[PDB]
Amino acid sequence: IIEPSLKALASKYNCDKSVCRKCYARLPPRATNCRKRKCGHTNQLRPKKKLK
Amino acid sequence: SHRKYEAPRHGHLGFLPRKRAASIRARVKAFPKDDRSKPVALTSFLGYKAGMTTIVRDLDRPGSKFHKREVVEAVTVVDTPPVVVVGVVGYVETPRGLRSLTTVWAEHLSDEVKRRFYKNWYKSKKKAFTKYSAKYAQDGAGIERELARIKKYASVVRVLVHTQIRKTPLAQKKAHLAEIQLNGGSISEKVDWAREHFEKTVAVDSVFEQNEMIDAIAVTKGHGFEGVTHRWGTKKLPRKTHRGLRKVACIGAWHPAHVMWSVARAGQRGYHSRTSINHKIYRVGKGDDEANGATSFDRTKKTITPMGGFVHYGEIKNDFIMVKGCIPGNRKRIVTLRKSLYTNTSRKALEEVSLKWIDTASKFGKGRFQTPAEKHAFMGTLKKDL
Amino acid sequence: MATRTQFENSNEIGVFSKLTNTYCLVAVGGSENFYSAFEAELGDAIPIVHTTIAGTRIIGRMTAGNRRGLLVPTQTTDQELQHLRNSLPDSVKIQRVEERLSALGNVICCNDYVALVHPDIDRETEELISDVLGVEVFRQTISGNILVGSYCSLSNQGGLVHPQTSVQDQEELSSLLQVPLVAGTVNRGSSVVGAGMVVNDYLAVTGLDTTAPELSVIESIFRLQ
Amino acid sequence: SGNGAQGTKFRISLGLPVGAIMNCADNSGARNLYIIAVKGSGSRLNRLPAASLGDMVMATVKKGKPELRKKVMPAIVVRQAKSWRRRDGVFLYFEDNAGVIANPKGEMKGSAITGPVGKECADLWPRVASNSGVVV
RNA sequence: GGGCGUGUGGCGUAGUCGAGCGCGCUCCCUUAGCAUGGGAGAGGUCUCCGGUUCGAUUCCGGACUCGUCCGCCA
RNA sequence: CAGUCAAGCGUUCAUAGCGACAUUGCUUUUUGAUUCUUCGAUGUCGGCUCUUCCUAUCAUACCGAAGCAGAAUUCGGUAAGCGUUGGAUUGUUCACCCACUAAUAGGGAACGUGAGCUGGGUUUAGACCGUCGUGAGACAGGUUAGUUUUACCCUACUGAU
RNA sequence: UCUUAAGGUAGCCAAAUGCCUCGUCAUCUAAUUAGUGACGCGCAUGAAUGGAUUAACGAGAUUCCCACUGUCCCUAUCUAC
Ligand SMILES: [Mg+2]
Ligand SMILES: [Mg+2]
Ligand SMILES: [Mg+2]
Ligand SMILES: [Mg+2]
Ligand SMILES: [Zn+2]
Repeated sequence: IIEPSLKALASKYNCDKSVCRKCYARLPPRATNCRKRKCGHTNQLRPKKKLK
Repeated sequence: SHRKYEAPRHGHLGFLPRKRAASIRARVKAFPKDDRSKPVALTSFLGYKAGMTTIVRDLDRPGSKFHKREVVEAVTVVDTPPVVVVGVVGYVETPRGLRSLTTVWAEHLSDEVKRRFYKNWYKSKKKAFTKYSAKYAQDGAGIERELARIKKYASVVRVLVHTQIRKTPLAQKKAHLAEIQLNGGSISEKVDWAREHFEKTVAVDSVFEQNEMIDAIAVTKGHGFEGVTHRWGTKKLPRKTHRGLRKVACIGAWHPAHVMWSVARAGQRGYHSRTSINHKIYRVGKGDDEANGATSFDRTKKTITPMGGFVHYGEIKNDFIMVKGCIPGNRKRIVTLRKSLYTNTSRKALEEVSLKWIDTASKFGKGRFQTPAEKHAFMGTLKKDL
Repeated sequence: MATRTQFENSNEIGVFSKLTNTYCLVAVGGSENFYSAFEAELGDAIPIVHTTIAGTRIIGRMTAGNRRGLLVPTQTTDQELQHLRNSLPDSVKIQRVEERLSALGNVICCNDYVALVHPDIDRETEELISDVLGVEVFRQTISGNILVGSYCSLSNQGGLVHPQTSVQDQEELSSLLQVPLVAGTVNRGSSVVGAGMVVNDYLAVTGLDTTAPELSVIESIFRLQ
Repeated sequence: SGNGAQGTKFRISLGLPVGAIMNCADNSGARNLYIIAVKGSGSRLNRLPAASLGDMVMATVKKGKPELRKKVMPAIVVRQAKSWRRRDGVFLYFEDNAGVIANPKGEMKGSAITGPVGKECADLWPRVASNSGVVV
């Protein structure tokens, strides 16, 4: 156990992201398009897979 | 089609072309980086390779299985008489690189250094630097204007030095002359050091000291024209091979329709200039001293010269550098010993080394004895001894 | 205690260490836990010497030790001999042995009073053992095992022998040594018990894989409680 | 060697390539060991994997007891007979090639070793040093 | 390597989605032999595993196994 | 060899990993198709040896994702800098086992490489068997024996004036 | 019973003769498309087209073992021309 607030603060940077389906890039959670050129700024995004 | 089995490339492409060196004295392509805080000192030295021997020392490596245990190692000996400073030169820096602008010589030049400026010394009027010494013996007029010119300009100061070949058992009589960089103080302090040290000798312990990692620059031993099997280490062809088997079978494909530069071929082997780095100094010996070969544990008064002398070289009556391992070049060759270009910690470059015993048996055979007193004590009296 | 210890992963402590009543010897290339076991259990009363015998980390199989004396092979250097002479107390005698079998821990199984040796040792070496150690000597094999030092662990209180040993050999050796002997295993069933562990009057040190019934057999036969 | 090594080993001059037959020094009933592999050996075109003293090899019993023949088992080289240099610079060699049988963890299948063993092998394998009579 | 088919009791073999016979032998009776015959026996995870069905040997998918057929160069 | 779509699988959950029914491509290490060049001749198998190149990356470097707790593993990115083995059988390429290893990745260079080798195979003339044929003879059916020529020229390359 | 007269007998075999085929089992080896011993619905064995066996012999073809070695690991050196 870390602490509940400290787990929230660490998960803000480590777990509450989104993943581009084409190029696996770690993206902002409210993003609409990937920031990478190689996937062509696609809008195929998924949430980052949580535990539990 | 593709090669059926992978294998590493034979030989090193960075040591190309494998041609004869331009001179018998290898060039120092780089000097240690200067900083203007240390006192004025040379960056390198010249000596003559004499030969190899063994030592026994107690190894100090905290963690090795041979910690605090005796090991026997091969060292090589470089005979180093004190070098004579004749001349300095300054280099300005241009957008096309470094460029010398003046050279100021010493006044009295010895015969062994002024033999370098001749191909037929025995039939000559010996007129060399005569009008230059006539430029000297005024008060200062044609001299410190060039010296103040080197002070005003010339971001790099190098000193022209020459060996004392007559102090060695070599039969050459013609000294070797070289430029050695100074790496201390300002430009004015460098040229003041050079001006004070004109016509003077510099000893090897003024530049080197024990447990120092240095570089050896020398031209390797020559071997003439050599086939590809020993020149490059390629695999010998099988026994039933028509038209010979010390060859390379395929020297290239159909396309590109040329022999490539990367294909191993026959030619000159050896006599290339090489720079070998990271050699530790074990002993800076003094020639004005008996018991050079003695240590604190052996303590028998014997010089570093073996029984019967060094094979093909002779005696070590001058100062010497005992350095660990093998250096390029054969015996009787000029070799330039250079300070390290970087600071190496490594827990091996910082090891303090104290020798226990130095081998002085004969290298002209299976020598049994270190000293003639020991040989006489073991064998008793002979017929020739009455 | 039979103390669980490893030599950097090795569960054979008798190979890398030699323990007597008066002194202890440990290899120079040892871990902090391995040194800390002997330092904590032995205390400051008994000297622990970090030593190398004949340039080898193995010291228990190279040397045979007693409270009165220590025996070292011929290949032991003068620096190691002088270091042992300085580090050891004045009571013990250190003497080089010039003998072909040359691995004295394997050859000799000994305690304070009585010793078992390899049958084929030389008579000068037997007299040297009887002189330096002050110990009466028998030439015997443990059920056909000539390496009595490797295949027996011996102390004053009792002894552990090889597991595959004939019972008749057990009472014969017990009557010959005047101590009770138990056939047993050490280090999860390893046969080499003397190489497996070291023991003295109040301490036994064994490998970590030595199981609880084996450790109980050790403390029972050596009376360490 | 590899897994069951107790420490490292300095380079010993390799004397036993693949196909070498050495004597079987222990009392396991095997007479000779035939080397088919060396643990930890590198890869070079046409180069035979060779063994030195103290190395662990893969071997088959060519001559011996039938329950030991016709299978591969690990072995440890204890006598080399090709001269090698130590760091104190003596060149030494035995008069025969000899090894013992072991598991992959290194403990001996047999119980006693006949003849000498090398100290570079006895330091590296403790079970060999345990069952060894004389260590040189 | 691929294609195509295949698989049932201890053995052989029949089955439309609603596991049976023979043989071997389990027993008993039968008999002047050159020893038979009669009556009741047991026996399957339908190759296996899923799905559909209400239930699949029976339908289907996958895997396994065996039999076939066709295949390299100069 | 790679896309796109997403019915399904994946306990639950299209897309962690997958993915039917479709459909768009790339490649020229497959095999065909064609017949352009060469029949006053470009030496047609495989192996050995040796250099270089490609990346559609097996390992090593640094990373992103997971049905990533650790350990082990899988998917993907920049990456060809660096390496990619020893053997039994077979003339083999291929294959299949034994074993080591960080790993035992795929390919090109006139299906690289015979005035570099070898000649086991194929592919002359001798000979045997089986099948076919009345026969002479035939058989990508099997077997055994069977001459591997020349550089001193130009260029290229390696060294030397 | 046909075909066409008679239908392969004694022996032998994945044989120099077996496509499938690197047939199946055993043995030989760490591993064997090789060898040997068996098996036989044998594409397409077989009896003076001679069948089977066979001591001795063979610059015949093939497999294994001992000895031996630069064939090889992995190359080095010397002499003459
Ligand atoms: Mg090729
Ligand atoms: Mg390749
Ligand atoms: Mg000599
Ligand atoms: Mg090869
Ligand atoms: Zn993206």
